[PDB]
Formats: sequence, C-alpha cells, structure tokens
Amino acid sequence: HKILHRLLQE
Amino acid sequence: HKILHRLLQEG
Amino acid sequence: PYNKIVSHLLVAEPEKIYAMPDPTVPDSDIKALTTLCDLADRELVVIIGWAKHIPGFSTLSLADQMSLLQSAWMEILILGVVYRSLSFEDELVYADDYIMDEDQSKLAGLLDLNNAILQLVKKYKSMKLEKEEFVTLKAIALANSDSMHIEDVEAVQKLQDVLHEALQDYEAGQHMEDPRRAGKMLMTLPLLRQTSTKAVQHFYNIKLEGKVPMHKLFLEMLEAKV
Amino acid sequence: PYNKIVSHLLVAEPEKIYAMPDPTVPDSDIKALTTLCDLADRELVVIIGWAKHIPGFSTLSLADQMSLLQSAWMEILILGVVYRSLSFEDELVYADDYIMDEDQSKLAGLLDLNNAILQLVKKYKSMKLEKEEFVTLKAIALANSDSMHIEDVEAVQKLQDVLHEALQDYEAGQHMEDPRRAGKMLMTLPLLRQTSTKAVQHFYNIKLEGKVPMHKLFLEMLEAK
Repeated sequence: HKILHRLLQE
Repeated sequence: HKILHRLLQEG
Repeated sequence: PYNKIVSHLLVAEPEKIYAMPDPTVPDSDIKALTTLCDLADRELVVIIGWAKHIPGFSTLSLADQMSLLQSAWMEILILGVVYRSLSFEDELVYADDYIMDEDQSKLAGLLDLNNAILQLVKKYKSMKLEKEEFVTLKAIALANSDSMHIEDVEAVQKLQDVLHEALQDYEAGQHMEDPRRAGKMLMTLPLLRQTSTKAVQHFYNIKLEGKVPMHKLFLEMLEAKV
Repeated sequence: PYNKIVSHLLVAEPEKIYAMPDPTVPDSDIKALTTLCDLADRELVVIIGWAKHIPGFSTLSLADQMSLLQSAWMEILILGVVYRSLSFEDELVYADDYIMDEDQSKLAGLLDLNNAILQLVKKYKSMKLEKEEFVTLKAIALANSDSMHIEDVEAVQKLQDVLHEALQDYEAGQHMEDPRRAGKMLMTLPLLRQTSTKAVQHFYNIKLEGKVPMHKLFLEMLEAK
C-alpha cells in the first residue's frame, strides 16, 4: 500500500 | 447435464 | 401501465420456497450447509421452470437454454436472496424460515460470502430496488450469462435486447425523476457476477470436502463445465 | 463536437507502451510470463497517472482512490489489451511489439484466460466499439470497482454518475439510431469483471510459485487485499 500511495500522492 | 436437459425438455 | 414483459415476469414469479431445517437436529455447520444445499436444489427446479416463461427463451435450442442456465443459475439464486433481504439489516433471507445473521454465518463458515451478498443488498437498498426491476434483472442476468458454448449468438443477443428494452420502458414510465436509473441497474450486474462465481466456487469446495450431502440437481450445476 | 468528459478522456489516454522482450533469452513460458509481468508493472505506473486525470477522481480521498485502483487495475489493463486487439483476429495485442496467438498462449500457459479475453474482443468487435466509448467505459469500470473498503460511498457514487452521464450523453448524440447502445456497453462490464478476477488469481498463483520475477508495484497490487 506504499508505492501506490507515493505515486498518487504526487 | 441430464437432469437439466430432462426438466427443460419436459415442457 | 408500462411493459407487457415486466407484467408477464411479475405473474411468472414463483411462489415462496422454504428451507425447512430439521427442528430436531441440533444446530451445526453441517446442518446449516445441508439445509442451504437442499433449499438450492429445490430452488433450481423452480428456476428452470421459470426460465420457460421468459419471452423468447424457450425458442432457443435446448443446448443454448442449458448453457444460459448453467452459467447464470447462481446469479438467479443470489438475486432472490438479495431481494428478500431488502427490508432487513445485516441479515440474509435465504427463505422466510431461514434468515442468517452474522453469527449464524460465521458458524457455517459463510461469513465472507454472505458479507459479499450483503454488499449487493446494500446497493439495491440505496436504490430502493422495486419488484418490477428485480424480476426483469433476473431475466437479464440469465440472458447476459456470458456462456462460452453458445450456439445461436444472434438469438441470445436478441433476447438480451428484448429484456433490456422492457427495463428501459419501465424506468421511463415509472421513474422520470432519474433518466439514468436503467443504467444504474445494469451497473450492478458486475458485482452480482463476482459474488456468484465466488459462491459457486465455495460450494464446490464443500462438495469436494464431501462432508455435506447434496442432491443430484444442485450437484449437476456445480459440476457443469462453465 | 460531443461531451466534455468524453473529450477530456480521449486526450488523457496514456502513451503507447512496449514489452521489449529480451533477444538474449530463448522463448519460453517463464520468459513470456516475465515479460507480461514486466509490461504490466510499467503500465500500472501509467494507469496511476491516468487515473489522476479522470474528471473528479483526484477529488476523492487518497484512501478511496487507492481502494478503487487495487480493485479495478486488472480490468483496466485488460480493457487496453482488448481495445488494441479489435483490428486483429483470434489474437491479443498485449503490446505492438508483443502479439500473442493461440499457440503462443497455450505455450505461455494462458489459453483459457486469453480465450476469455477474446470473448470480450468478439463482443466489442460486433458492436464496433469506438475509442470514445472505450475510454469512457474504462473510467466507468474504475469508478464502478465495487471495492469493499471505500470511505465516502456518496463521493464515489458521484464519480460514477458523472462518468455514466457522459456515456449516456455521448450515445444519445452519436448513436441515436440505437436507443440501447449505452446500456449494451454497460452490459459488457460483467464479463470484464469476471475475466479480470480470473486473471488476477492466476498471476497470484505464479507470484506464490516464485519461478517468475516481478517488480514492486505489480506485486503490491497483487498482494493488495
């Protein structure tokens, strides 16, 4: 649930 | 698939 | 006032079916499952007799009539459980004499599956699913079963269109307030398909575990290469 | 000359992608699987960027945004493969540089799944699916993901209405000769949902197996509950 969190967070 | 075929054909 | 087909599907709607769990047999996961599997078997008999009333269905080839039912039987079953449960909360009305709450489910090892079915219930609850929409949706799910082995593709597409039109007719004459209601109804079919294949898989495992007895018809539908 | 949302989605369509199989390695299932798994991971970074451009999506909460994607990502991937295969026959264009046929599939251990994805193709081909309908349908599938972990159901339900209304408006303007066109498009979502969960569980069997290498995102989406 981290990567996806990072990409969307941009 | 025999029961199905039978119940269906009945009508 | 509206659709002749919807009126016809309303009259063809079967009478209530009961679970009839043995009051003498003590509760357990096997009692519950054996009960649900018995209810299903009888339900299927009724379902097959019902499909013959769907306009244009009985004119397809026997092979096609079988392919559609073999692919959609559990969706038709689930839809019925869902509809009977609209007026309840967190409970599934498999039958008037067999209503399952959370605990009843956990004990039958059906918590996940039932929670999925309650997701469906929740959606129709919010849309205030009417009986007319319910019967039409069942016919549509059967016709839109997506069976691989279909003979007369065009005849099945025609069946889908006929039922789809009946649904539009109803939503336009009865729900002018929401010009997008027919589509919202159709957009619920995916979750129905999802939950259904999941239910079919779960009861196949029970079949393999062999600890629960089932009748020939219910077994035949599980077996079917779909 | 149609709908704003539709136009917006046409423009927002991601740039074409490539499998770029490795010449050094001899054709094999592990190679084929390692390839698709490699492509998919890259396509996912693309999808996440694209999703943020769907009208209203970014509006949701990160939590909701995430839930939808972990739930619908495989449907999106498949819809792309499906749309690309429309001009072909009994073939699946996973990428321009990577087209699979019956034999390639079975040898890749995917003739049953790819045979299903072609079921979708057949349906869309007989309907004459247009790019406008394809991009809108892809967004609808994401918004109509049926995730059970959503936080603001109403907000997501609004995202759905916007997208659905766009599809209806589009169909009402460009395909007036068929009053049910929009509905028929929506009626294809079930097969997409089915084919999509099948594919996911299968590639989960591989991840658990361990004979094929996968990247951090693709895997993250796969362990995604």
